[PDB]
Parts: sequence; structure tokens; C-alpha cells
Amino acid sequence: EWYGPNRAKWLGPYSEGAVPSYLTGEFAGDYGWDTAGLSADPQTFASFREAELMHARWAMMGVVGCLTPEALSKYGGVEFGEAVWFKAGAQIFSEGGLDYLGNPTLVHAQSILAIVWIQAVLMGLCEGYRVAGGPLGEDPGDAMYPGGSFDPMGMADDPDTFAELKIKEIKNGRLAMFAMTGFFVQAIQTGKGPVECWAEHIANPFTNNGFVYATKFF
Amino acid sequence: VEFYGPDRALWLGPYSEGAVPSYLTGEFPGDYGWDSAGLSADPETFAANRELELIHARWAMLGTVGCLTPEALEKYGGVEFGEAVWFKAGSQIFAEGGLDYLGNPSLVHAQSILAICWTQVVLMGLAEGYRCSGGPLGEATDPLYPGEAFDPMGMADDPETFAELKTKEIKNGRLAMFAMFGFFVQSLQTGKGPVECWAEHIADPVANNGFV
Amino acid sequence: VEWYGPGRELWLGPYSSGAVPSYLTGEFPGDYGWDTAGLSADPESFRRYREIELIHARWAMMGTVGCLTPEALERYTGATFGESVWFKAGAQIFSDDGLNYLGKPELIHAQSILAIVWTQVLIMGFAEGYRVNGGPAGEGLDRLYPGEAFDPLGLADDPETFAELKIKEIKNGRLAMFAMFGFFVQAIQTGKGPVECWAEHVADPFGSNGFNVDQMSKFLF
Ligand code: CHL
Ligand code: CHL
Ligand SMILES: CC1=C[C@H](O)CC(C)(C)[C@H]1/C=C/C(C)=C/C=C/C(C)=C/C=C/C=C(C)/C=C/C=C(\CO)C(=O)CC1=C(C)C[C@@H](O)CC1(C)C
Ligand SMILES: CC1=C[C@H](O)CC(C)(C)[C@H]1/C=C/C(C)=C/C=C/C(C)=C/C=C/C=C(C)/C=C/C=C(\CO)C(=O)CC1=C(C)C[C@@H](O)CC1(C)C
Ligand SMILES: CC1=C[C@H](O)CC(C)(C)[C@H]1/C=C/C(C)=C/C=C/C(C)=C/C=C/C=C(C)/C=C/C=C(\CO)C(=O)CC1=C(C)C[C@@H](O)CC1(C)C
Ligand SMILES: CC1=C[C@H](O)CC(C)(C)[C@H]1/C=C/C(C)=C/C=C/C(C)=C/C=C/C=C(C)/C=C/C=C(\CO)C(=O)CC1=C(C)C[C@@H](O)CC1(C)C
Repeated sequence: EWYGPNRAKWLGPYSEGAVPSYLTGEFAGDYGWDTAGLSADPQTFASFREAELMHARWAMMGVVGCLTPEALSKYGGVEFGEAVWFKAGAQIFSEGGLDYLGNPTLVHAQSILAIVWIQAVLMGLCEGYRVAGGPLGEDPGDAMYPGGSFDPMGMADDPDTFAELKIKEIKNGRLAMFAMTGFFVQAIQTGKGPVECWAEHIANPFTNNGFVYATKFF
Repeated sequence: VEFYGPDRALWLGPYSEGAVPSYLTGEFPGDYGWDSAGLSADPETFAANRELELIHARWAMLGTVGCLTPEALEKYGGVEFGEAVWFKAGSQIFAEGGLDYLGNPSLVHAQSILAICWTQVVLMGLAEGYRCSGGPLGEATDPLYPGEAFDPMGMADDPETFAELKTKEIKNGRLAMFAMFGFFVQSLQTGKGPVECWAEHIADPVANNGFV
Repeated sequence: VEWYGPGRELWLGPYSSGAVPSYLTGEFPGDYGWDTAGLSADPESFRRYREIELIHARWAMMGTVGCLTPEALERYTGATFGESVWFKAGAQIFSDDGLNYLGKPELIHAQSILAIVWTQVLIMGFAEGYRVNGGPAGEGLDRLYPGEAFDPLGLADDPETFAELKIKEIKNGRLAMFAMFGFFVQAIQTGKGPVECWAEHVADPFGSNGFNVDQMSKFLF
């Protein structure tokens, strides 16, 4: 249903003729959606698949990282200095500092320069290991699905379940990317956090659509 | 022999040879040999780009006509619209009277943006699915030139005239795309409608221009 | 060698093995093996991108020099330009006296933006037509390294020195493109010239740095 000629395509019942010949339903999340022909070249196709999967995983991390602080502040009881994701970084420029979970005994960051440089070093090492191997492995996988050390629970030991989980991962990552773009556009237009916008919409949905701040494009 | 073949009209005139890529052999309409970024080297990517360009061209022609018509009708004709300006035309749905067609209170008289959007998405989704795969009005014989039900006047029954008309269509669509980019930039910069810009420029050209 | 072939220097150092595209074999200048997006997989698109990159590099080197020169001359010398800042230099044409070269009314002394625009479009149209086609300064020759009339000093005569000079040119051009992007971003965020930014930074490096409340409160204006 997710692989082969008889899979589920992007246009649904009207997919015949809209599926490129090079999208044969071999890789995860192949709905046949390529209208610009950007992935016609197999090498470019592989590079775009790697970029898409990295973006998907980063967005799945990001949606949770943007919703958890605001949810905890609003619905829970935590008292973060800046709950919304798009002003969280500005908390580093505060008298108290960047206190984790509002606790001054946790993290208590005071210098943005040290933060950015240690992050640069650590992420440089991590991304070098990701594309060329390192302490956690010699990059046996396609650089997208290493396994061995990044699959400690052994959930991908069966090829059928592996393919099913890859479909689930790519679909969840695409949904998270869509939601992250929604987060960006909501922050740009309304200037409010995703949790606040969601709570406002559940209150009077017919009056707080996106068709209120339609003026002033970006 | 002028818009097709090896001795075409090219995008640099006399300085074109040595800048026309080898994969642009002048087989398709509007082949001036302008591929400097190599974005259409792959024939499948080239076909996708051609489809995108033609759809954009037709949409831009429609948009140019539909952006010029209301403002021209208000300024010259006399018809009073809620917002004749093309980039202000969306906002009248949020007004008190609503979006009344041609200003007349008995035409359309739209009162809900949500209904408009949720009907347009359905109608255009069906139309776009029929374009890709066929439907009531055809079987999607050609992704760009289906013909038949979309050529009722029968003006494409001669291959020579068909090629000439395809060249005319693609050139007019490229001109309309350029004009729509101009409309967007004028709206961002000047903040006033294209008809107002044209009238002001015709009034005093030596001062009312882009360098103000 | 060091810049060409399999044993060249790559874009990730030790962690580059396995991230180098198979079509990047270290044949062309500046081949560090950085094509993660796979945009240059097609050889035709590859050489188009090489041409675009080299032209951008040369334009960016010229632009970096021409953006740093006037502001540096105004602050660190007695030059009196009307607007030494690079992103406010175009606005002098709308002033009372127009563009005055080095601030002297007697040099160029532009008054009409119309003559400037036509003359520039005509001259650059001929220049680019000659670049892509050939003309008074050469008919054949390479599209990126014509030489002959454009290499009067004869520096590019030894093939090894030619390759090394091409490496130097592409690296300097990439550095200048990075610097020009930095100029754009500083102009958008800080609103002050690159020389002013450099002076403010070397004054108080830890205080007047890029991590500022107002300088980061907006993304691209
Ligand atoms: C048969 C009907 C059917 C139709 C019409 C579609 C149509 C679509 N599917 Mg879909 N699907 C359909 C059945 C199915 N799909 C799927 C599974 C999927 C998936 C997994 C995905 C899609 C996606 C898409 C979209 C891809 C094209 C696009 O981005 O358009 C959008 C482009 C437009 C121009 C439409 C915009 C209309 C809008 C009203 C414009 C108005 C704009 C603003 C109001 C104002 C303008 C702003 C100004 C200021 C700049 C498109 C909406 C993809 C997607 O969601 O990407 C976004 C995607 O990933 N479909 C399945 C299960 C197999 C179906 C089963 O029947
Ligand atoms: C072994 C370690 C090593 C590492 C990790 C790198 C890594 C890099 N080299 Mg490099 N090199 C390394 C050794 C060497 N290099 C080179 C020669 C070169 C060259 C010639 C070039 C590179 C480039 C690069 C960069 C290309 C990828 C990129 O653009 O990241 C950046 C992408 C990111 C996602 C970084 C994000 C982290 C950053 C902290 C974000 C900042 C946070 C902001 C506050 C948030 C922004 C706010 C919002 C609005 C977005 C990358 C930083 C290229 C480059 O400089 O392009 C820019 C380039 O041209 N390298 C040599 C000589 C042979 C090395 C020798 O050992
Ligand atoms: C298919 C197809 C075929 C056609 O032929 C052509 C085509 C149509 C083009 C093509 C389609 C392609 C399409 C649709 C393109 C869309 C791509 C998109 C939208 C990608 C989105 C990426 C989203 C990301 C990575 C978000 C990460 C967020 C982070 C980072 O982790 C944080 O939140 C980090 C964070 C957190 C967690 C807490 C906060 O406080 C602070 C910050 C730093 C913000
Ligand atoms: C068929 C089917 C069968 C299967 O069995 C299950 C299935 C697969 C699920 C199912 C599939 C269903 C499918 C594919 C249907 C597709 C749905 C679509 C196309 C919905 C699109 C809706 C569009 C909307 C609301 C646009 C609103 C824009 C706003 C408001 O916010 C702006 O203000 C615009 C705006 C402005 C004006 C200023 C800018 O700055 C910011 C922005 C936001 C761009
Ligand atoms: C060739 C080439 C080779 C090189 O190697 C690389 C290269 C250089 C990159 C490459 C060159 C490519 C180039 C130049 C790209 C240029 C692209 C451009 C500018 C496309 C423009 C498209 C514009 C469009 C569709 C406008 C549609 C308008 C509508 C919608 O129909 C309405 O008005 C609808 C409307 C109306 C009618 C009434 C209003 O009230 C409300 C609204 C909704 C706005
Ligand atoms: C490698 C790679 C592999 C992956 O797989 C995919 C990938 C990541 C995408 C890809 C990477 C590619 C990357 C990084 C792209 C980056 C591109 C950039 C930043 C290019 C920058 C260009 C900068 C230029 C030309 C500046 C010219 C300035 C002028 C004009 O000369 C003036 O100053 C002129 C001037 C002067 C001199 C005085 C002023 O007063 C007035 C003005 C007119 C402004």
C-alpha cells in the first residue's frame, strides 16, 4: 500500500498521469509527488531524500520543543521566563538569565558566546560523525538509517516492519515539517505562540480564523 | 523557420551562439535558448519546467486581465467598487456591505470568506485533478494542450497554425508574467494600483518613475 | 597534489570521506567536494554552476573592495563623501548635487539617474554579449578564463601556476561572497556600514558584538 506500483499516490484517485516515471515506489514515503522534476536525477533524488529526512527529524524535534514550554507554562504550573518559542532565545539577554524550567539552579546560562561556540563545536563533531562515521559507528547505513547503536531497542530487525516504520517516520516528519512552517507563519503574522493560537481558536473558532491578519504579507 | 529549428530568434540576438545550451534544439514553443543556470538539462526536468511555465503563463494572463479590469472600470468607466485596487480587492470581504460584484448590491454579495475559500479549494482541486488525469471534459491527452473540449473554435486544426499559436501563447504568457511581477513590485514599492501608476506616469513622466 | 585529485583537501577535513559526491573528482578549481544538495550532479548544470560561481566571485570581490573603500576613506582619512556608506551611496543621486566622486563637485558630478541607467544597461549589455559570445577583446577562448587581452601581464602561462592561481582566485572569490553576504545582513540588521561595524567591534568586542537584543529582535527586517 506504501510501496510498489499499486501504492497510495499523492493525488489519490486522480494520480494517473501525475506520477513521474522515476518515482517507482521504492523508497519511504513515495507518494509520486514531483511536479517540478527536481528529483529526476537519481543522485539528486538521493541527496533530496537525505535532506528531506534530516529536515523531518529536526522538525519532529522542533514541534515538541516549541510546544512543551508553552504548554507547561500555560496549562501546567511552570514559570519559564519566556514560554513562547520565538522569544525563548531572547531570554539569554535577561537579568536572571536562561534558567531551565524557571529554576535558577538549573542551567542558569549567562553567556551567549560560550553557548554558541560550544554548540558549534559539538554539532560540527556530530555532523562530521553523521556523514563519515565516528565513535558510535562507521556509518554502515545510507547515512539516514545507521542502526546498530542508534537502534538499541532493535525495533528495525524485520525488513517488513523496517519498511513500515520508515513509512511512519517519513509521514510523521512531513507532518511535523508542515506544522513547523505553520508555527513560523503564525509567529510572523499573529505574533503569538502556537499553544495560545490553538487555545484562542478553540474558544470562538468562527471569529479567530487565519482570515483576520491577512493584510501585511510577512 | 523563425521560432523553430536551428536558426531561431534567440534570447541574445547576434550574441547568442555559444550561450544556447545544446539540449535546447528549438523543438518546443518559445525556445529562445535561455537556460543560463542549467535548470532544464534533464529532459524530464525540462518537460516539468515547460508545464510549470505554461501554467504560470496562463494564470498570469488571467491575473493581469483581472487586475487591470476593476481599477480601469472604476477610474474610467464609472463603476464604483468596494476596493477596485487589485491588492486591496481581497479585503472587501471583511467590510460591512461585503464583497458585492461590480459594486451592485444584488450581484454575488459575498459575506463569508470561509465559504469562499472552502468552495474554491474543492472546485479547483477537482479542476486540477481533471487537468492531471482527465475527467468530464477530456482524457488528459496532453498535459498542456488537451484540445477537443478546450478548443471549440477549432483554431488548432492545422499543425503550422497550431505551432504559431503556441508560440504566440507562450510569448504573451511570458509578457504577462513579467507584467505581474511588475504589478507585485509596484504594489510593494508605491502602494497604489497599476492603473493609477500608469495614469500618473502618463501625466508627468519625467518625475513620477521608479527612482523617487 | 593538494588542491586537485583524490588526495586534495576537502570541505569537511577528516570527516569528509563518505560525504564527497562521486562526480566531484577534484578536476575543477575550488573542488572541496561540497555538493550535499546534489545540485551539480548533471555535468551541464555543473559547468553552468561553475560559470555562475566564478562570475559571482569576481563581482563580489569587486563589490567588497568598492564598498569598503569609501567608508574607510571617510573615517580614516579626510575624504568628505556625501554618503560613504555603501547601501546609502545610491541615494546621493536624489540629493541636490548628485554623485560627486571623492566628494569633489568637479568629478563626474552626476545629476540625472536616467542617463546613468541607460548608459549602464547599454554598456553592460555589450559587455555581457561579448563575454558570452566574443568581440573586440577576443573571439574564441574559454568562457571563464579567456586570457590574451584579459591576461596582459602573462601571469597564467605555466599550467601548474595557472591551476594554483585559479585555486587562489576561486577561494578569494568565495571569501568575498561570504563577506558580501555579511555586508547585506549587517546592513539589514544593524543599519550601519561595515567599517563602522568593524570599528565598533574592535572598540568593545564583548559588548558591541552580533548578539544584541535589538540586532536580533527581527529576522531580515
Ligand atoms: C482526489 C483529491 C485529492 C486532491 C485534489 C489532493 C490535493 C493535494 N494533495 Mg493529496 N489530494 C487528494 C487526495 C489524496 N491526497 C493524499 C495524500 C497526500 C499527501 C501525503 C500530500 C498530499 C498533498 C496534496 C496537495 C499537493 C499540491 C499542493 O500543494 O496544492 C496546494 C497549492 C495551491 C495553490 C492550493 C492553494 C489554495 C488556496 C485556497 C490558495 C489561497 C491562498 C491564500 C488564501 C491567500 C494567498 C496568499 C498570498 C497573500 C500570497 C494538494 C492539496 C501534499 C501536501 O499536503 O502539500 C501541501 C502532501 O504531502 N496529498 C491521499 C492519500 C493517498 C489522497 C487519497 O485520496
Ligand atoms: C573537521 C571539522 C570541520 C567541520 C565540522 C567543517 C564544517 C564546515 N566547513 Mg569546513 N569544516 C571542517 C574542517 C575544514 N573545512 C575546510 C575548508 C572549508 C571550506 C572552503 C568551506 C568549508 C565550509 C564548511 C561549512 C559547510 C557546512 C555549513 O555551511 O554549515 C553551516 C550550517 C549550519 C546549520 C550551522 C548552524 C550552526 C550555527 C551555530 C547556527 C547559528 C545560530 C544562530 C544564532 C541562529 C540563526 C537565527 C535564525 C534567524 C536562523 C561547515 C561549517 C564552507 C563554508 O564556510 O560555508 C558557509 C566552505 O566554503 N570548509 C578545511 C580545509 C581543507 C578543513 C580542514 O580540516
Ligand atoms: C514534494 C515536492 C515536489 C514538487 O515537484 C516540488 C516541491 C513542491 C517543492 C516539493 C515539495 C517540498 C516541500 C513541500 C517543501 C517544504 C519544506 C519545509 C516546509 C521544511 C520545513 C522545516 C522545518 C524545520 C526543520 C523546523 C525545525 C525547528 C527547530 C529545529 O530543531 C526548532 O524548533 C528549534 C527550536 C526549538 C525546539 C525551541 C525554540 O524555542 C527555539 C528553536 C531554535 C526555534
Ligand atoms: C481527498 C482525501 C481523501 C483521503 O481519503 C483522505 C485525505 C488524503 C485526507 C483527503 C485529502 C484532502 C485534501 C488533499 C484536501 C486539500 C485541502 C486544501 C488544499 C486546503 C487548503 C486551504 C487553504 C487555506 C485555508 C488558506 C488560507 C490562507 C490564509 C488564512 O490564514 C491567509 O491569510 C493567507 C496568508 C496571507 C494573506 C498573508 C501571508 O503573510 C500568510 C498567509 C497565511 C499565506
Ligand atoms: C528562463 C530561465 C533560464 C535561466 O537558466 C534560469 C532562470 C533565469 C531562473 C530562468 C528564468 C525564469 C524566470 C524569469 C522566472 C520568472 C517568473 C515569474 C516572474 C512568474 C510570474 C507569475 C505571476 C503570476 C502567475 C500571476 C498571477 C496572478 C493572479 C493569479 O491568477 C491574479 O492576479 C489573481 C487575482 C486577480 C485577477 C484579482 C486580484 O484582485 C486578486 C488576485 C488573486 C491577485
Ligand atoms: C556549495 C553548495 C553545495 C550544496 O550542495 C548546495 C549549496 C549549499 C546551496 C551550495 C552553496 C552555495 C552558497 C553558499 C551560496 C552563496 C552565495 C552567495 C552568498 C553569493 C554572494 C554574492 C555577492 C555579490 C555578487 C556582491 C556584489 C556586490 C556588488 C556588485 O559588484 C557591489 O557591492 C556593487 C556596489 C558597490 C561596489 C558600492 C555600493 O555603494 C553600491 C553597490 C552597487 C552595492
